[PDB]
Amino acid sequence: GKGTPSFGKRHNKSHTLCNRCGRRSFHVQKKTCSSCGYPAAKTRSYNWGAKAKRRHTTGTGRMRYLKHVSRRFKNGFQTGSASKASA
Amino acid sequence: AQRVTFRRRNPYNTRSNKIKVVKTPGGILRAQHVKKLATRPKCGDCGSALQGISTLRPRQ
Amino acid sequence: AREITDIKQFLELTRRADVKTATVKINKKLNKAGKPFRQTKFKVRGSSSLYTLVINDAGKAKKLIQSLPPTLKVNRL
Amino acid sequence: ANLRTQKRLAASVVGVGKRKVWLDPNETSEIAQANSRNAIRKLVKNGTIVKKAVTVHSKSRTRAHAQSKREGRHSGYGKRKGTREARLPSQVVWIRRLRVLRRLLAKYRDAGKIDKHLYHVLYKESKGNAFKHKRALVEHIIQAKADAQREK
Amino acid sequence: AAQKSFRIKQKMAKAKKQNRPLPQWIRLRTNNTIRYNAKRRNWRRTKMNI
RNA sequence: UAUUGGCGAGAGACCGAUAGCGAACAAGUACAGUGAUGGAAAGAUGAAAAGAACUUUGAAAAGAGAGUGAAAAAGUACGUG
RNA sequence: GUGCAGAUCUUGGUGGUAGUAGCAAAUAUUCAAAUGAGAACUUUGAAGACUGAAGUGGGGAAAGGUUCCACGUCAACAGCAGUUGGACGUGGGUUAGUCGAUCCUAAGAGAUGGGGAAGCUCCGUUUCAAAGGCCUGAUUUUAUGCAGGCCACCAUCGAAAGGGAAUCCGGUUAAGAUUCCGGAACCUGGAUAUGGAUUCUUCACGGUAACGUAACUGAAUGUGGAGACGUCGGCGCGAGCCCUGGGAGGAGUUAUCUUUUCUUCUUAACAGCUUAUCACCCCGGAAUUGGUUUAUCCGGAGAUGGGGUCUUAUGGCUGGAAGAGGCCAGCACCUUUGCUGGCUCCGGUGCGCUUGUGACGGCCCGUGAAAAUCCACAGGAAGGAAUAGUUUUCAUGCCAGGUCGUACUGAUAACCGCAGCAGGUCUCCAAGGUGAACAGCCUCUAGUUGAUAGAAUAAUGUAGAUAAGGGAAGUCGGCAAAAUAGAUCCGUAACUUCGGGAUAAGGAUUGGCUCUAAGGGUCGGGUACGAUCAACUUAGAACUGGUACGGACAAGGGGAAUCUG
Repeated sequence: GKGTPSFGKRHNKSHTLCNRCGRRSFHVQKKTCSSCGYPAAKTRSYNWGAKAKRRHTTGTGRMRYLKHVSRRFKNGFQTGSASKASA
Repeated sequence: AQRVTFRRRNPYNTRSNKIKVVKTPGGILRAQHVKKLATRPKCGDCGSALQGISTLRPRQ
Repeated sequence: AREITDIKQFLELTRRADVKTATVKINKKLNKAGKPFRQTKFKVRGSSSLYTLVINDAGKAKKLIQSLPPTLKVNRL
Repeated sequence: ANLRTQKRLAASVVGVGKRKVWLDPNETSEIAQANSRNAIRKLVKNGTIVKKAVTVHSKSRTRAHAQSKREGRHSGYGKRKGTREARLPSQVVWIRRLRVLRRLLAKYRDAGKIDKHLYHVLYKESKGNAFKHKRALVEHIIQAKADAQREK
Repeated sequence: AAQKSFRIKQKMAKAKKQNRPLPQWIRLRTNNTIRYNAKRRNWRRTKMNI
């Protein structure tokens, strides 16, 4: 009575969606996310989880700001505008 | 022999979920939800219900 | 949802400046043993309640519709 | 054709189940165009969809049988399956009888047939026994009133 | 579920719009290699897991 | 002086789609698990769609023709096979 | 990074087996027409059945996520088929002041001040903390500085079943509705105007009293009540359902019978008047003790009695409201589809069923949550009219009530089981007969008729049975089956912890029909009875039959001991 008869009682979510990573890893009763975590500003990551950093690190997402930092540096952090030329 | 349903999304027979079956002017049975009954106010000394006071639910 | 029993209290109701409308409902009923008679219902609609005046004497009904104000949007039946 | 949704709509328009609507098997082209409920309400009106009246469940063999129980039949020993307390509890029999004996005693007392001292004796013997019924109480009252008049 | 939060109804609203095939003009594009929608979901073949 | 990260360059007696990173592709994707995590397969028509007008058989897929093409022994089940 | 036949090698592909095992639980399908190229399976009709109201019915919670609904459509999926579909393609659909969330707290979770710990973080939840804002004054620069007075509670999260402001009826859709539409209400917050009330005795009068009412000022602070509560038993009452009578409609049966069989006859929320057990008040002062419950408790700490007051669960009447809904009839018509009439009436009954409720009673070394919130009382701070004020807990008037969820399934096909799996999965409603029965068996409403089919009827299976004579000889062992069984009456042993054993053991009866007897309700007696109405319970008698009768269903085998708990 521990296999397919007991499997029909599984209708209560232990984990719901996380607000930091959208993962469905947020444990409801613990009030913490098992993948990133909602408590502790420190994103959950370990060195034994070598693949786990590869899915979540920088560059894996949009990089809405870091897209332009290497180009903004290359021009030496200009301010102003280009004025005019010919043609 | 006209069977009836609840009208709200509480399907359990709790204290807040009482039902009296009433006949509508459409000629059908329909359940209506009845609030929980008011107790009488009681005396501060003897504890007996004190007369001349209407028995309402407390916000009424 | 409230019956008015005083006919002169019904007449002061029609000039209460929220009663824009009314209606006169006629019901064919019997006078408690035999023959039919005409009962009429004078329903005025106030701003928060409907007042009803039942009139069994169909003669006294005739002296009441002339007593209604000329501005009331009387809906016969 | 496919008159499945005209079967479903007509059951809701008429007010019966789907087992009690009859679609005309000769007007299947006209029913197949009735895609709305205002069009179904037309097809009920000109007789294309009818109400298919209720299957009878007559109670006449009950009412004929129930008359014979009133006349006294079918109550022999081979027709009872429950215990005597199951068919009629002895507490209910006692409740019927003791409410009778209290009611005649209260009726006799305020009518002036018996007084208050004879009542209070008869109230506690009736709560006990030896008044099996209303007859056995009345012949006791008749005797005790006549004996107290004989004692007077 | 049948009485939901908005954060759950928002995620079905998105996954409803992703329940469609390719637009068929996509396959006519220059150097287009997309042959079919390879992320199509169905409710009785793979649950969303919320 | 160090530098398996970041950014920009140059290379090689390296691997050549079961190899090389897990991933040459909408790849940390689809999918699995309550979760931590696990995690694929999948490149090649042709120089060019010129991707088969039209006829016939068939309910239709399609067939037989006809056609395009250097080649359908290249027909979106496509290099060779 | 160099040669493969092996590593139960790795990955990918492929045979024999083999058109084989099989596609056999859940009673069951058949005829015709349509459609289509094609129909065992789609649709319509007819018939036969089933679930049998602890449903195969009507709704929901969790979960799913669009499966809901329409149109088109059949390559794959529906382990046969397919014109069908929970499939494929395209769209459509979820409307709220009142239903929930939101607010409150529960078990618990958890910051802050602090204190640990190298640290990730741990403890702790009012702590060894200088913990926070309430009603008005003072401004007539003018914005809110400052002046009296109090309050000290010391985060926050935690229930879509607990607590809780308030909405019902009718109609409408392809799919929505307590959400839309028509009518009719209520609540909260807010301004507010008029009337009523009060006032020259300033803050109402009446009643002996319980207390009454259209109102009838009351801050700080304090007290109290409601929220706020177990379980079982019987009784009373109500609601709905069931049963039944007359009448007004319709439908069925009609060889013969049947004043017959079936069916419609309904009244919401809200509001006004009235309505009760309990409780209380006045008069009176009781032994010859009285009242009274089904259940034995009450009375000089004031009974019985006479007269009253209240709670308004509940019911009756009226409004809502017949104009709605229902059942019919008569005319109309390629039409949107109409139009016009009636009737919608009065009862009866109960150990009935479900449910709510009241007064009680039993039980506990078990006495069966909290908080938000609301009201009252005490207090009398304070403001108050007479040439004119006070009041907005009385009546009417005016404005607004956000956000989010709302479709559908809820399971032998929408959830979880690798799946369209005989498994698992919380709950409400709940008809008739038999019968003690929510058992089994049959039917009404509602819903299905789904599960690969056709033909034969070998062996051996699986499920169900029956056997002459004997009766456990079978077997480790009466395993399996049979026998018994309901009710009524009789009769019951050893032993016992005196409660039991005990349905001990062991016997008899049981149908149908026709009668007999007993068990009741209400009405009028000035200060012995009779009319009438309505129950199913028990006992007995005659007759009757292929000795049958708990006639199907349902339903104990029993005893004498030993070991052991």
